[PDB]
Amino acid sequence: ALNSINTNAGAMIALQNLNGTNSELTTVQQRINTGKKIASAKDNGAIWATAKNQ
Amino acid sequence: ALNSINTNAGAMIALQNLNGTNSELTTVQQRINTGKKIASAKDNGAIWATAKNQ
Repeated sequence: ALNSINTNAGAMIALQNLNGTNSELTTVQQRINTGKKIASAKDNGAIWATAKNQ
Repeated sequence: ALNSINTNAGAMIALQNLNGTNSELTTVQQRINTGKKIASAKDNGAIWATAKNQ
């Protein structure tokens, strides 16, 4: 309503973008800790299985 | 990956060439200790057998 005192979409959208950035930071920190792109089976299943077998 | 922290091919290839040189040194030192090219039956079987019989 642009004057509503019960809600505001700006805060929700700002929250969503902040959480997106936090998830990206999680991924990069994982990449740094392990030293490789595909560490677990969640990153990429096909390539992970291939590397294990190889 | 040229920045991988888990592996590097340069070290492996350097190792392989170093081991090749070490094997060559083994052969030359054998040649010096015994005083002859074909000492054992591993050097050359045909010529070694010929020399024994002769």
